[PDB]
Amino acid sequence: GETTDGVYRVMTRRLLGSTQVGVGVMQEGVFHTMWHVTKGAALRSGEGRLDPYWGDVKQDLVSYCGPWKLDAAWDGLSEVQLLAVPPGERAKNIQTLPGIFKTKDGDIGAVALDYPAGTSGSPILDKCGRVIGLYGNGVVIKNGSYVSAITQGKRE
Amino acid sequence: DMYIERAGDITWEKDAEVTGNSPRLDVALDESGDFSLVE
Ligand SMILES: CCn1cnc2ccccc21
Repeated sequence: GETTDGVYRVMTRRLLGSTQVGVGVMQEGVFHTMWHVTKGAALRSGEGRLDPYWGDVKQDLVSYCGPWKLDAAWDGLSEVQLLAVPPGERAKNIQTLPGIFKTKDGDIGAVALDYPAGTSGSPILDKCGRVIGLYGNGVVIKNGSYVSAITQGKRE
Repeated sequence: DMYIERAGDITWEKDAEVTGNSPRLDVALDESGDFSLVE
């Protein structure tokens, strides 16, 4: 199937018509997405099959064909871009200054942008075009707005 | 049966639309990977 680096939609034909359940990143031959998008199922790419290789429900991440390859991190100061891929709509870059999720185990950058659930797995990038995490695991705050963590895995 | 379809390159775009605020929130992450607000 298609192994070219880039951002991809994750589709299913199990529901009505063809439905976009999420998004992912192909980098160095490995497909990266959030666990809640695929639930760890195998994926098809044309006539080819992508099998899960690593995953973790708590991190809400999964990699296919190989180990997690994305290791860039938000520098804690600069604006970033969400490369949003919404269902049925063209990929679009949105620039924003992240906020912060403060936890008992440390602080994480967060992006206050609200897209449909099927946009989960869209990449967040730095000024060098490096993926610093994936969008789509977050919280609903006081005024009812959605804020996503910038979720990044560990490159072994 | 899930399948993937290419949607684009991963590149920073100059003069992209700039929006979104930057909230600082106290959150908790449970064993199921769900975030919740801590008050
Ligand atoms: C409140 C749920 N929600 C809203 N927008 C989303 C985008 C990705 C994942 C979940 C989302």
